[PDB]
Amino acid sequence: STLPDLAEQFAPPDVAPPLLIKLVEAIEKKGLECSTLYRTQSSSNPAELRQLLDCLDLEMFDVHVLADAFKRYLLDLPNPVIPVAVSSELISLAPEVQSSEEYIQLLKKLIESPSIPHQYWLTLQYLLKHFFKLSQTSSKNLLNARVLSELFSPLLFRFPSSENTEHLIKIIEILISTE
Amino acid sequence: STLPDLAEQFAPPDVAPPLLIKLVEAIEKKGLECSTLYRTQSSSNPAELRQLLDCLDLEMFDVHVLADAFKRYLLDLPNPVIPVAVSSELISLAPEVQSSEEYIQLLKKLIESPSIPHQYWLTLQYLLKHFFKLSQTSSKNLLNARVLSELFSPLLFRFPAASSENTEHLIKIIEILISTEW
Repeated sequence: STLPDLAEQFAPPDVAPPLLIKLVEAIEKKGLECSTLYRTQSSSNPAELRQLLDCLDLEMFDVHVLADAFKRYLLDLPNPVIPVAVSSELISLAPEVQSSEEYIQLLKKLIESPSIPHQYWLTLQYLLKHFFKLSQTSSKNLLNARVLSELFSPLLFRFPSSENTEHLIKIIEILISTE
Repeated sequence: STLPDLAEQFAPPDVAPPLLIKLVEAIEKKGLECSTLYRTQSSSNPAELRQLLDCLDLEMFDVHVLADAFKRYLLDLPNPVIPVAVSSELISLAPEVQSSEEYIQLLKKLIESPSIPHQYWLTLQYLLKHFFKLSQTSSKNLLNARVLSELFSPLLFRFPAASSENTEHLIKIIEILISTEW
């Protein structure tokens, strides 16, 4: 697993990692209306998917393989899209905080910290925009913000169930809806 | 006071921050043989030097202003080229770690940590290449690797520490890394 850090894959003024852009654009070209997108088991194994995340046009691949490589990419980032410091803070507040708007404002403040490269928040925004675009054909693909949040929150936060973890999933659900 | 983190200023396959490349190339074009390069102050103050670290072609500036803006850049980085995580570990090493080679081996392992983006080590290497190129016209500019390490180690590490046999060891590895570039 040689996937570089998000901060090593691109820098401002680019808006997202180029590999993630290739994946997302190919998936939206081929899979926007697919009623099992991102919910189907992997026909390929991790080693083969990793091969794909090095090398040529991603439209040539089966869309269910692209969706798996997308998941593989989020799992192989050496640090997750939402860093563990951020997750740890949000989780340790949950008995005491319940306001979703407060968690959301705090997620933005934590992830835009000077100690965290801006690439992390830029990537999260690119992901949220993808997830939101999927949710606009949810009558066909069955992916609304809530389902997208249950699928991807564990890959974004990198967590394997309290009222806490539920609060993280709800944050992502609201963040997808309000784009 | 602005200046983004090294890891936001560029990314692989670029080898260094674009602003730092402009500074180093202009300084080497105009000052390679200058016998007081980096050892004299210019008239400009930090606010004026920071002003320069935004806007023209840097070859237009006085070479002593460029040299001061270089120092200003290393000082205004939100984290130093060699992060405090790395310095804290290197300073904690025992006298039984007598070995310059071991200090260097530990610097490389710690700075290439997954917690530290590759941009930090890449910038350090770009700087070492500059310093090495300076030490090769030492017969004219009077700079050897050891003096370049005494001048720039406090800017690369940015570390308040009493002058110990540890800090002597940090100055020493920078000295060695400058010489062993080519």
